Amino acid sequence: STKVNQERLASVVGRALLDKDFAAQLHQDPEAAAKGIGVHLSATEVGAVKSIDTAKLTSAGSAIRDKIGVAAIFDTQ
Amino acid sequence: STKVNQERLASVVGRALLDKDFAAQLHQDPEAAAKGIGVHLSATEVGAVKSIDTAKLTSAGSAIRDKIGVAAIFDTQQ
Repeated sequence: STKVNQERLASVVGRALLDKDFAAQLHQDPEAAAKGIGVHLSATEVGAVKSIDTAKLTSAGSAIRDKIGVAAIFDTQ
Repeated sequence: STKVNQERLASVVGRALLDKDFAAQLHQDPEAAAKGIGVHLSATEVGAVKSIDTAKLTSAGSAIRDKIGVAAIFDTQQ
């Protein structure tokens, strides 16, 4: 689609919710951050991602970030 | 992976950030909400998803929800 590839956008903003360092990189430099994980944001998607307030995302994400991080380190197959 | 399939989890919580109604279905009934979009959450991922406060997620996502919603309706192919 031209403006919204909603599954690729979900991968990007979902990672931001799950990853404070990625969220911050994405807020500072969205097209480049998303390219680094293999996603192309349209100019529509870049402006939408910039409308995510980092403090508000941290407030929403801080609990799940902690819980998924502890699980990830020694995760098995 | 047993506990964390991080790309599938990102698809799920990313959709929640972008979709108030999905976020609410996921909070109420996480395993079934995720199955509905073809994701299997581990019990670890279910407890993790339950730790997303709906009001806090709405606060974080209200602006991007509005902006993506208006763009999506008449979106074209390239």
